[PDB]
Amino acid sequence: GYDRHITIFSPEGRLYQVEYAFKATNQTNINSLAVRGKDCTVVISQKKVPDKLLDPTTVSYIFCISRTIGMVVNGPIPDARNAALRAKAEAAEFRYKYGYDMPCDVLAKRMANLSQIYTQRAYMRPLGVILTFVSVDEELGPSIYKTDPAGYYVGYKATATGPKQQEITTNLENHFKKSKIDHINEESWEKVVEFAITHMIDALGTEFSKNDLEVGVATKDKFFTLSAENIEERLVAIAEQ
Amino acid sequence: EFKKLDDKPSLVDVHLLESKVYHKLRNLAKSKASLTAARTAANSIYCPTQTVAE
Amino acid sequence: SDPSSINGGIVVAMTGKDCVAIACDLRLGSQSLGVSNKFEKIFHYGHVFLGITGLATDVTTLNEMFRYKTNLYKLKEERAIEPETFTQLVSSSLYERRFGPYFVGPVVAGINSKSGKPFIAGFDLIGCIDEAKDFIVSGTASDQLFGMCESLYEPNLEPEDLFETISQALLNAADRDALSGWGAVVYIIKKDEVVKRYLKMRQD
Amino acid sequence: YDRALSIFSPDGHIFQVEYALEAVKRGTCAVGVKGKNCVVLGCERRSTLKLQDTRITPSKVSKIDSHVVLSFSGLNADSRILIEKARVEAQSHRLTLEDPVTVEYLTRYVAGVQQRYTQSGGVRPFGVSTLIAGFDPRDDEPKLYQTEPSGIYSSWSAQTIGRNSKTVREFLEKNYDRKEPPATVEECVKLTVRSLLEVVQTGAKNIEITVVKPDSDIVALSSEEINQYVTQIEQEK
Amino acid sequence: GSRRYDSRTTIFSPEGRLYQVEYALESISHAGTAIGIMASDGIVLAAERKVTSTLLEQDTSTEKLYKLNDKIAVAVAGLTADAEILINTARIHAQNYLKTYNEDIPVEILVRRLSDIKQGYTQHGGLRPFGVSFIYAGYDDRYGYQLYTSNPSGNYTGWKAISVGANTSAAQTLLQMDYKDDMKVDDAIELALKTLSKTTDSSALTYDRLEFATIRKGANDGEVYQKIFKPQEIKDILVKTGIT
Amino acid sequence: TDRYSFSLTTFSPSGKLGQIDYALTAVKQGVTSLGIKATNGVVIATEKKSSSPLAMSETLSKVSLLTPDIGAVYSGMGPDYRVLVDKSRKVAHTSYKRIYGEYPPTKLLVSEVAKIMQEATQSGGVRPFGVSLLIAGHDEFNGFSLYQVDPSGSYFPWKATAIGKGSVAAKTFLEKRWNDELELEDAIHIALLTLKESVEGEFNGDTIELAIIGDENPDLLGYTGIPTDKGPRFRKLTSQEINDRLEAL
Amino acid sequence: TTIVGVKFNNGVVIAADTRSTQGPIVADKNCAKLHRISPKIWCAGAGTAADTEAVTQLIGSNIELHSLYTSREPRVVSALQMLKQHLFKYQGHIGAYLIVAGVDPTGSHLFSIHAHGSTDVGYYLSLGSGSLAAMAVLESHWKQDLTKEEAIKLASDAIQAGIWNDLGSGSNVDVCVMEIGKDAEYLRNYLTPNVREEKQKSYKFPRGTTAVLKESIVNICDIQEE
Repeated sequence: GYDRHITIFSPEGRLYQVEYAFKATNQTNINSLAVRGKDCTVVISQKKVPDKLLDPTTVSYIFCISRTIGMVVNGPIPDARNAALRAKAEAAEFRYKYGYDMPCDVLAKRMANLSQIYTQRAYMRPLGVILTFVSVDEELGPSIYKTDPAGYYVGYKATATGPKQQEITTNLENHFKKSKIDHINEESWEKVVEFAITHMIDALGTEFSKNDLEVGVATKDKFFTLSAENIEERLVAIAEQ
Repeated sequence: EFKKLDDKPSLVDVHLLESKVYHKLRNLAKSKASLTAARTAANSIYCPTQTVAE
Repeated sequence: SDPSSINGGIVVAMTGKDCVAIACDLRLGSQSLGVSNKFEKIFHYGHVFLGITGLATDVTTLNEMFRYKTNLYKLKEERAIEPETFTQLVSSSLYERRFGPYFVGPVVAGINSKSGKPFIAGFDLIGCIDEAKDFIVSGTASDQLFGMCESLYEPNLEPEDLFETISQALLNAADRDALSGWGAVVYIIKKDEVVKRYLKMRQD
Repeated sequence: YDRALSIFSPDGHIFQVEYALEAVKRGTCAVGVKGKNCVVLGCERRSTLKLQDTRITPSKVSKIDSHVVLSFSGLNADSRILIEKARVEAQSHRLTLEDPVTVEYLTRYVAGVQQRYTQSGGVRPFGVSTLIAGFDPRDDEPKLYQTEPSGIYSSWSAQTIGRNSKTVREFLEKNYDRKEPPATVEECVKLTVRSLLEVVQTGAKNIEITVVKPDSDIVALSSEEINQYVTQIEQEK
Repeated sequence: GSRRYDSRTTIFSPEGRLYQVEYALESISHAGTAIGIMASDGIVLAAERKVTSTLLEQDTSTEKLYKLNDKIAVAVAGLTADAEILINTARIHAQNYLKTYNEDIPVEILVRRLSDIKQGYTQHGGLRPFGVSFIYAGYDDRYGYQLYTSNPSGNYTGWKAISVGANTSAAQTLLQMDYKDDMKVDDAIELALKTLSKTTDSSALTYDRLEFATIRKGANDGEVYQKIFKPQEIKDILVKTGIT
Repeated sequence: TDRYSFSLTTFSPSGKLGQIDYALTAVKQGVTSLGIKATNGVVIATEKKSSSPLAMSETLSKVSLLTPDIGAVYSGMGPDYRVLVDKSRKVAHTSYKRIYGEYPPTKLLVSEVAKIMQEATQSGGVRPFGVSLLIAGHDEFNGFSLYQVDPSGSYFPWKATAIGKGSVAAKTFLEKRWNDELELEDAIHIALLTLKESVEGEFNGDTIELAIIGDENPDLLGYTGIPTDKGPRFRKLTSQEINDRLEAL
Repeated sequence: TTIVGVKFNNGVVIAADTRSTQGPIVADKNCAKLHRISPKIWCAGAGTAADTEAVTQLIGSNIELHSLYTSREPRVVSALQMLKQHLFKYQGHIGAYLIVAGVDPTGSHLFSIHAHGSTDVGYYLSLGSGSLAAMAVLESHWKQDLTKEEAIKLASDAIQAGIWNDLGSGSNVDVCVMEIGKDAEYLRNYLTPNVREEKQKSYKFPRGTTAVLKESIVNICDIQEE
């Protein structure tokens, strides 16, 4: 009856309403690749704009939730904004009541808990976005925590998201198999961008441009994004590798 | 006497030893029969491992 | 003037060794008139004994309040309350009315029956947990008691000796107090038995 | 909550009010007959069952006021809620207006409890109909009212509700006259015993009789008293 | 929206009958047997658990027997989960009565209060009622020992001997033949065990699956001692009455 | 508007509350967990699993601390435990650490979390948490205790029990392996060996999560020079420690 | 009481005394008033005893939850902030005077809070009644950066001058030395300046020196047996 139309349990014990949320985040066809450097965390994501009449600069999916913590969104942009707004509010609040800015771990856990509550309520629809939170914390180092629409999250050595993310997994797996460590041993953050772009080309078979890329880098104690001019320096630097 | 008090891993061994004795008496009808008794009292595979090997 | 000193009266509690003893007076009046010698100040829950001094309305309202809570503990846990958790409980429930505060001094006295260990604690107003293991004094003639109490006492007593000391401390404080001198009760509290002994006292 | 459990029907009805009245039909039978000097409410008890202590088992007649009695038919869960609200109201009248409540006032009050949940959503009406009877202070006029879960009330010279109310009512057409009620208290009492002995039967075990006499005189006639009345009617008949 | 997924859960049927209450009585028939017998010196409450296992600790369990107040305990027959709410409501209510009148709650008052909650839930809110039936053993000064059954609709009925839960009919019929008003607590203990051996919810009745409790005025000075017997004290009485 | 107050959990005509039966299915889809009560400690154990090889399982906890002396472990849904662990810690503080100044008894804590379950099956807009919890602990008034919290809103004490997809088999394992006297050391060795048959992947100490409510550790006390207080009786075992107990099989 | 706190390189020391006062009346000879927000965040309380204890207990719960969400040791600054807000919403009605000292993986800190919500920084903070007296000793003999061996002596000497020049302080000096890399050492009774000198008599009497009107057993050590 309503075991697939609201968030109540079925005879299977599996919530069909929740499953549908994960079947809408891959329909925007945005891939992400996120790697932990030795001093940084770099995340690159697709930014396919097929129109002359959309301004590509304002088409974005990397939202700065703290000054140190970036968030990259795979899935629909209404739900992205709502989850960004809520996350920013909480991160500010944490500074206010605990006297230091919210960790990546706990910010992930907080959105995770709200996602469960949104699938507890039968009239509230969960936010159907996969959120990757990249940072460099001083108590956790370079970190990636990835929350999902259900309310599950875990840490990561590296992670990918999108429909074609299995291909990305193959590259990352080889990289950390050979190195025998959970991060990239590269001490320049710029070259971790260069590496990330290389494996994106390998995985998807797609040759990238500066207007198909959007790059976020968390270094120690600051988060910035590269502009398309800076991303072009990296694309020229692939030829110099 | 301990048919009444049978659940013991210790009383599986009774049935096994009994098999080993009927074996050496060269009758394998009652050895088999007392193999079969041991099997019932170790319906369990959670009886001590040494017993199981035997 | 202050709510506490209108209704006055005194409570002494003293540890023994493998015993405790709490004592009070039965006098309770308003102003200078003594009303009754038919109200005792000491109540009990399981093996903890509570004497409570100060304003009368808040004596009897906290009597019921304490009772209510220790009913919930007894039935829930299926064991009696320990004198040390009766203390935190007394403290918390005083400090909820922070504003319009209670106008009493609860004294907790018992024996933790899982070490045989003697236990006393004091209170005034909104909280404040007074650790002693000698004596606890309370009431408006707390100064008469505190003097008597230090001098008489000697570390460790048998119950037989403890009756003389604690009584003697109550006896001379109560008749140098205007608001005590009608009646007195002394509970000698063993962990095998409780002997309650009414004292004869001179008229104040 | 405000999601309708009472909603208008295309028949000009609400379904649950119709259902409510069938819930009272399945209930036990209460008869009301008023004399010229008494009200008598006798009711069927389900005390046939063994291993039952009737001292601690609820009665089917509960006094709300010193001179106002209430009997009920339908659900027994529902009825107690009406009996509690009625009592609280009765003491309120003494507080602010003085005097106990009139019978008519209580009749209107119980009716207004049913009324509220008929119109509002998120609530179902009760399945309980009452016979409210008694005297007013400084009055020897017997009052016999019936309230029903519709939210309507009506006065009656005699009335019956509960199971086989049609059968008892038909009996009362010939055994009760509008012009002439039972002259004495005793003939009123025996008439109510006589009406119960149709359907209820089965000794004085299941037969109850409560008599209220003018200005707060409530006496309940025990089974022994009832047995005497039953035997006389049986022999005469 | 909101009205879309509601089916009007609590309403009358054409017979007048409340769907959820009818359904509730079925789920109490799933739950184990609980019997109460009122002696002329106490009340015996005896219940057979709806769960037993060799890994289940049943030696600290008191999953059916719960004390509401010092003179009133209940046995439970129905959903344990649902019952837990009413049990702590009862404790609050009894303590509230003690706070305001400085007198112990009569058995009638406490039962009536719980009954009102159950009625209320079908009356408004669309709430399911509590699907439990309790047998209240209680002492009061005025009516002495009082025995009561409550049903999930929210109505209470007095008794002398009664059974709820599984095998209500079978237990009742045996009680009718054996019950007498000259019975003592001693006699009532023996009757309860025998009735449970004929209404057993498997093929065996054991001490470890028996919860047992009395309220006896045999405590000195006319005082009432509630004793909830441990399973090894039940075992002692199991050999006494000759069940084993 | 809102009009969700009609209970989602309701009686069926064949009896039983339908919604919690559904929720119990989800517990037997989840990971397997078990708990053995020894006479000198309690051990609780569960299996760590991952949906990616690039997921870290050292950032993944499925045994969590409620109070220093009482730990919990689940089987069921990940999300539903995630929210409910926080609420368990919170009610432990509000109802016994601000009233009686100490950590609650194991009996007390279990009851309170069963009320949180109960009221998530009462009223609309809330369906149950689809987890069963084993809450092992130690209090000073009843010693060691092992409980099992049901999605029903009830609990049961056990001598040894298991929950999860492989519960039925695991409890038959513990039935012969339990005895009146046991050691905590041997309890661990049983628990790992049983969870060997309920793990289909790796069986390292990095992928097997083990925690004891053994005895106090005064190095986890965080302070010294108070002899009255006793350190955390709970102690989660690091991966290396778990590997030592794997060699002790 | 009075509270000294000494921040130095290796850790932080916090010291306060055990004498309980209720007005000019000395309620207790011994009663410690060093409280634990966290294992590693010890504070001590001055001013009204009940207003310090009641809020270290309450935020003591909050910070424990906070710790259980991060799965890491709580920061020092967290405790201060929790207190600041709580005092401010009553408008300085609560009379908590706390010195919050602590070690954590960020390092040693020492802060103070006043009843109204004011928070100050320092390398040496002092508060309470004997603030004035404790400070005097400190400022001659101190240099920046000291060892715990040097500091515990220094801390301690300052609480003494609260005993002999202020009456609101007295009795034994209790100290908690919270070191980096170690658990915190609550060295209770480091210094006992004074005890009560032993008198010449015992005032132990035979029975009957107390006058008795009757006696009767009242038990609650059983709930009555059959």
